[PDB]
Amino acid sequence: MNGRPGHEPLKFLPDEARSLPPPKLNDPRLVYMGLLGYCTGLMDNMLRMRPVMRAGLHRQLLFVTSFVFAGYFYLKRQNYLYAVKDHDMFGYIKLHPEDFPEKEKKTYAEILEPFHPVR
Amino acid sequence: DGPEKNYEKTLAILQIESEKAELRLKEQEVRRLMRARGDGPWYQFPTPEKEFIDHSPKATP
Amino acid sequence: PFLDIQKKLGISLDRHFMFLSAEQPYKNAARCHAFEKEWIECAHGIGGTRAK
Amino acid sequence: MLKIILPSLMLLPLTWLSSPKKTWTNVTSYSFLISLTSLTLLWQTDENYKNFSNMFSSDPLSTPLIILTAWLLPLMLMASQNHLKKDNNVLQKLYISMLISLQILLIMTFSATELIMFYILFEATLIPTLIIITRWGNQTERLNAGIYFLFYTLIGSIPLLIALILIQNHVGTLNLMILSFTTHTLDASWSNNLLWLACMMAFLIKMPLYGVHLWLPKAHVEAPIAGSMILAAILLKLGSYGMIRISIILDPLTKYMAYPFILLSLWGMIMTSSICLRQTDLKSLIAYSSVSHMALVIASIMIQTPWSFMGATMLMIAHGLTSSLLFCLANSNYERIHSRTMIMARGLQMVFPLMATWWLMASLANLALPPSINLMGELFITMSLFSWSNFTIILMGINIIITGMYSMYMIITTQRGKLTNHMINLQPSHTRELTLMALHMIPLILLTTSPKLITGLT
Amino acid sequence: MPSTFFNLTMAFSLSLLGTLMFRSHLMSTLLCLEGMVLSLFIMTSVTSLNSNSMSSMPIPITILVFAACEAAVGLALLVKVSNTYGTDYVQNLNLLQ
Amino acid sequence: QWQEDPEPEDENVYAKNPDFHGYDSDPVVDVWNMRAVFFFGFSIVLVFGTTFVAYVPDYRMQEWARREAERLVKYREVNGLPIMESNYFDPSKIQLPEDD
Amino acid sequence: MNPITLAIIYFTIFLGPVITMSSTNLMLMWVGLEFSLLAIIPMLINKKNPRSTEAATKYFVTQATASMIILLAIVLNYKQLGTWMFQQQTNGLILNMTLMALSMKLGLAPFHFWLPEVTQGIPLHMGLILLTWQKIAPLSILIQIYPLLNSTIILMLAITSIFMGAWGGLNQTQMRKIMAYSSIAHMGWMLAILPYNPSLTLLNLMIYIILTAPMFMALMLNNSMTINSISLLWNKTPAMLTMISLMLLSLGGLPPLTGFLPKWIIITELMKNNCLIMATLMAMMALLNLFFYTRLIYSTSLTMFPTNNNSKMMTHQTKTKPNLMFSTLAIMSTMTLPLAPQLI
Amino acid sequence: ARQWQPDIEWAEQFSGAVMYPSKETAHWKPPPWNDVDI
Amino acid sequence: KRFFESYHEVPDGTQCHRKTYITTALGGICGIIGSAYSVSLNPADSTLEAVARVGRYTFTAAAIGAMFGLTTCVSAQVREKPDDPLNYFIGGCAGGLTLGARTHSYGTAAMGCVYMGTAAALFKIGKLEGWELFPTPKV
Amino acid sequence: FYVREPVNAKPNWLAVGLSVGASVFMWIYLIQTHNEDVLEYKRRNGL
Amino acid sequence: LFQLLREHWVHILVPAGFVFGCYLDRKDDEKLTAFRNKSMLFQRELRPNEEVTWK
Amino acid sequence: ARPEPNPVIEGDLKPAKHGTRFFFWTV
Ligand SMILES: CCCCCCCCCCCCCCCCCC(=O)OC[C@H](COP(=O)(O)OCCN)OC(=O)CCCCCCCCCCCCCCCCC
Ligand SMILES: CCCCCCCCCCCCCCCCCC(=O)OC[C@H](COP(=O)(O)OCCN)OC(=O)CCCCCCCCCCCCCCCCC
Repeated sequence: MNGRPGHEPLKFLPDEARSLPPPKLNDPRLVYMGLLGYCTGLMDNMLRMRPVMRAGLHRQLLFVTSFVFAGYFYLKRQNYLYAVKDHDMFGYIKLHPEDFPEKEKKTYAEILEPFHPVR
Repeated sequence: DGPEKNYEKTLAILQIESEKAELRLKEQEVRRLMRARGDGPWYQFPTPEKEFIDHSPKATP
Repeated sequence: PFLDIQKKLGISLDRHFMFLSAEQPYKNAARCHAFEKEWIECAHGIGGTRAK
Repeated sequence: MLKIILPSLMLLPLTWLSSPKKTWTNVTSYSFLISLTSLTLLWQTDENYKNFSNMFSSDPLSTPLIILTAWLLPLMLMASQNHLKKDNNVLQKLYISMLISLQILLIMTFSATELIMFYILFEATLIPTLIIITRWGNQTERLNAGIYFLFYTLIGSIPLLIALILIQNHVGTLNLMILSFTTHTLDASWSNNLLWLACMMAFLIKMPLYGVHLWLPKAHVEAPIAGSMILAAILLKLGSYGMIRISIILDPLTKYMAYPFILLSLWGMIMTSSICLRQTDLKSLIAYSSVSHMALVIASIMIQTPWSFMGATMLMIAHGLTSSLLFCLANSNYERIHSRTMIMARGLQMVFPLMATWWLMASLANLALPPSINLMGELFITMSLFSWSNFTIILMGINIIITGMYSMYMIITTQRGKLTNHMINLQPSHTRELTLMALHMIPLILLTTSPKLITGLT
Repeated sequence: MPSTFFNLTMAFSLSLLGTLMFRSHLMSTLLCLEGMVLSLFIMTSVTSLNSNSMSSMPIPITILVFAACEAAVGLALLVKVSNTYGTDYVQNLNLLQ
Repeated sequence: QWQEDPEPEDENVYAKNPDFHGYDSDPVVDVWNMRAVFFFGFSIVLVFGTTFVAYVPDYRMQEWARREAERLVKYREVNGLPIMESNYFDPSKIQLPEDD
Repeated sequence: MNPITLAIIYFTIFLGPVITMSSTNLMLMWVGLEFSLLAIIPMLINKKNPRSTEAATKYFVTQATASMIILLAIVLNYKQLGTWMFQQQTNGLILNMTLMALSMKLGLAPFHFWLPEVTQGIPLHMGLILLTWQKIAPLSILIQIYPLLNSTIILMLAITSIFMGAWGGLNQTQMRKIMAYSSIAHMGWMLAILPYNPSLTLLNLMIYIILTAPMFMALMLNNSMTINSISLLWNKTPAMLTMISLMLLSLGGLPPLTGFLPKWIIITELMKNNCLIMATLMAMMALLNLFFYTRLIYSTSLTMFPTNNNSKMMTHQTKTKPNLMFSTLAIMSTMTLPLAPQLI
Repeated sequence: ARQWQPDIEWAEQFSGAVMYPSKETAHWKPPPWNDVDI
Repeated sequence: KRFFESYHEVPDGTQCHRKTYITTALGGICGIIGSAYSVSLNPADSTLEAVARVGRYTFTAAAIGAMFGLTTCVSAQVREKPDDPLNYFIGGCAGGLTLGARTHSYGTAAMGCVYMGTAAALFKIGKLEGWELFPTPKV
Repeated sequence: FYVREPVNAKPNWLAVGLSVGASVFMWIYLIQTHNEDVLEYKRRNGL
Repeated sequence: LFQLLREHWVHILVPAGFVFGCYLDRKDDEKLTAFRNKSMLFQRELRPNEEVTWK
Repeated sequence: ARPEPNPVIEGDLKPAKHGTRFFFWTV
């Protein structure tokens, strides 16, 4: 969210995101982005009527390597955003404890859910 | 490998899914509270900069 | 705002003159300069939902 | 379960990369083995179901199907090697891939823990199917049939989307495991009475109910043989699998919110069975046979007694195999005859001796001959239905008499009587045609030996 | 001041009703359109003047400068229309149906 | 008339390739597209599969339960306990709503 | 166009939305809107065909009166709060007029009539700029006034646009007209979640831009403004038939493709906020949009329409390579549902 | 014997400025391909 | 506005007069609005012709308002069950029928009955279950 | 050959070198970022 | 060895999928290994020179 | 007196709990 204290007005990923683990380069997602990319490349060749797989082997690489590059640095952020969300969420649960009290359900022995018979 | 592996694997799958479920619901309650309360970092809508007030003599009371 | 290219660049082409208590030419304070100040130093750090 | 799936995906690279002449054998031979890896899931030496991983699971109800879904891809690719052998070498590799994606998607849908994973994959299967029906459909009306198949499923689908997102807010996760071990008891309000209908209706539509089944006769008529096999064997059963896993929640309402459907289905079973009695298009008759024998299933997944569910699981796997067998042999007559009309082509046994034996066994599977899983299935649904109300035997009793009549009429006016004088001479049977059949029935004989495996969750 | 502001505001609404109820010649509309800019210019200038808010007087004029060009564009379209039809009636602008 | 092709006849693939197996027109592809389909189809799925499925042991525990019953029936009968007591969850564990 | 003029105009058409987004002083937001109005009109009449002058004269009058209404809202605020910008205290009518005027600029629903007519009779390339780049500047104002605008007004604006957009699509066969009727519906989804989740408003925009920009560069590759024209795609350029198929079904909400996510998360957010009345009706007629999308699918791909003999001549001469980005956003659209968690 | 590819008549319907033409709605005839009027 | 709301305040099936009056007004209001859009766009040929259309649409809508109100109130009266979607459905059922007649079409009455009644029934359920429409953002 | 020669017959050797060379700069920055990142993560936290 | 012309290039595509598949399905286990041996029904105590119950 | 500033959630970021909790994404 915005208005959140310390917000970096135009930054991509604040250094606080250093604390989070870096995305493993083989993270399925980055690998997907790779395949997503290879396909873009192959598709291009097709729309431009070139041998689909045997052409632009340089481009093929630019694609598989552009998409992937983008991924690591995006996922690195989206990962941060989600991580901020917990910092923010968990904190509130405490700072305003009464509002999120810890319920204590009863062992089924005590609770008496009604039984609708199928018959 | 055995009955042991699936039983213990299924319990691990349930703990992740149970914990994910409790958190998803708590989010919805926290997000209801901060929107109306406005006492939390989310939903902190802006009001003009205090910074640009002119705190000067201004030849007037 | 939607894309804060102003804060980032540090420039202030659009914020210096948004309220009646902003710098008026020749330091001629406008009517209410007193209040708006009291309104907006109050609502600073407190979000709108609680500036209301 | 990523061996039943990843190796499957890799089929797509093989259909494309492989030589135009060798594309067919690489794909069919490999998915036969893909089915063999699928058989490993059957090794359940304990009640605890197999949760492979967070998103992928296989319990007794899904396992009997995942294997069928993997099994038919080989067969589908063997039944469509003839038509689709007149194509440009890039239309084929598209059809082969389309068939491959169906079981990739269907394997996952049947093997999915999160109910909305079911929805996304559930409604995706329409894309591959609509392409198979519309692009390669022989008749002028497939554009229409495709529309019917997309809208009836889609209008049902968006209510389920709203319902499942709704329960996620009400309970907090759409994970079938948890939803089962958690207290979700609807409260018989007027609204819940709507939720229940929202969740079941999308499943009830692709499982043709008497009210909304017009999509299936139209779709299978112009659909190519591979599409008709997929719709009857795996596609319609997607609706049944959904009703079994979704009614774990909405537990209290179906006690009284089912009457409408149950009566719709049992009366529907009689009328759908009967119109089979005078329908000139053979593919038309098999399709209505499919509606009636699936109307029995929605009347067992709603009575909800252990035996019903077990009967349902038996019948769904069994009828799936039988229907395809019938749709596959219907195609063999259609390709030599060149017309779907039942009245033409009389006397074939005189000229195609064996195909007629396959026709006879398929019909005996169609009607309930006793040492068959098909009968065990109906016998069980019949029992529970009787328990629900002793009167049910009357309606489930008019269907048995009618089912015998149309099943044998297909044999009597297609495979007996005097030979047709001189239709385009009917070339002898290919070995592919006969195997495609043998591959359907040899498993029907083997499963009937040990019915326990397809016995359902109950 | 409140009474005068009411009149100016209704002037803008009467000018609003005008531009949203065409009748024959377009030049009438564009003309009406301008009636609003005058009403906005007058109201902006009036409140700025009785709020002694001199920091804002720039706006009353920026409003006019942008409005003038806006109108320039509007009239060039108008001239373009009575060059292609020569009658400038909102009536013939219906080819796009 | 709008130009379009004249109906293509369907060939009697059995006229040439009198050994046609139904898979492809040229003969060698056909032979090698049935020698691999009967084999991978029947010879190592219907046979090796049925072998493996037959040997799945005590599927869904129903081979285990016919013994556990036998020792429970052995134990319950000899010690005089009821063979299938009539309440399963013991009454003592249950805390029935007291008032109602 | 003297390339200098091309630069000045294009700069303005681009400085126009950017000033709007960057500034906070509403006034400066208004002139950003004003510059966009002035810059777009020259390009709209580039052919200067009789249809074009009609287009611009409508676009201009609709845009101009809305611009004046937006200014009136800013002028009124200035007297209800000395500030030049909407605040919690703002009179409700002040915000409602702003909401109506910007929806007028977006042609969201009641004022939807101008958008199909303006889109017809302007080149396809400018049509893309009109439907996508022009739309971002008005919504940026709305995202800023997210908390203030009233829920009931936009909910009905949104439901109206879904209904009108879907109905308009079935009857229209003019391809460019069809693109406009989907944008009215997609705009309805964006505003529906505007008072709730603006991030989702933005997502439902980007995805619309990443879907529509490839779709239009497809329509112009063969410059076909007719479905009959796009139907002979199979002869003119066969490869784009595959992706044109998926992108159009992606524009509608069908589940495997990227297009489901915007509708899915908007529905999830509305149900989280309890609009299970509104969300349901929207999703249902959203299904009407796919019907006209698939009818086009039928003509262009699933069925092969007959072609003229001269088409063989156009196959002969070397085809114009489609743009590098057409390929990347075509796969970005239609194939990024597995990447949905990080997108939102 | 040929999956039925659409004939001229199936194509015809998609012409006309409106797919479902009603009364006084068929009056509309398709817009000029060049985007220029006489 | 305190007026229209009154419809809901008194228990259903009671004070039908008020119910019918209120329902008739809403329909009529919609009639005016509907005619207005129908006259603004797709204009008429003569002022009178259009005044007529306004009247036609207004009356037809007012009628479908009345019968809805009357049928639902009475159905509840006669049936004695105040809270039941069925009351409304019968009402919506009737309302559609009036529309069908005014349009002189049995078929319209068909769709009209089903669609219109269903909608009204849902309104009853909505009120009974406290469904919220156009809700404020509470996230 | 062709009466009208292709514009692409012999490769646009610039397009190779900025396509190949660009990608190899991407990796060497990407792989660098990761190991560098891993370290920052380790030291910033316990290890 | 990867004989070309669809000789072993392709024939090894699907098989390889299987291996990768098995590599992941045995990796999923590695992740879902809490309650490794902490389950109630199967909580035996580690036999001598055995690292973990189920791997 | 001005209104007390709202509290500050404090601490350091830790990888999100169970990650993105979007429907069915084990991610
Ligand atoms: C799996 C889910 C569904 C999948 C469908 C598609 C799968 C295709 C790919 C896999 C095919 C093989 C796997 C399925 C067949 C499994 C066969 C099997 O399980 O045989 C088990 C049987 C041992 O018997 P068992 O039940 O263990 O002992 C009972 C003790 N109370 O072992 C045997 O006895 C083997 C005997 C072989 C020959 C048996 C022939 C017996 C025929 C009896 C019926 C004859 C009349 C049938 C009439 C039918 C009319 C239609
Ligand atoms: C979730 C899955 C959803 C369903 C996925 C599969 C269906 C996708 C939707 C397809 C929609 C279009 C269907 C009809 C397309 C007709 C294409 C056609 O007629 O072929 C001509 C075209 C161009 O031809 P060219 O490659 O230049 O060479 C031949 C020159 N005449 O050549 C082609 O266009 C054919 C080759 C196109 C590129 C390859 C695409 C093959 C299909 C890949 C499916 C991948 C499915 C993955 C499923 C994963 C599930 C989780």
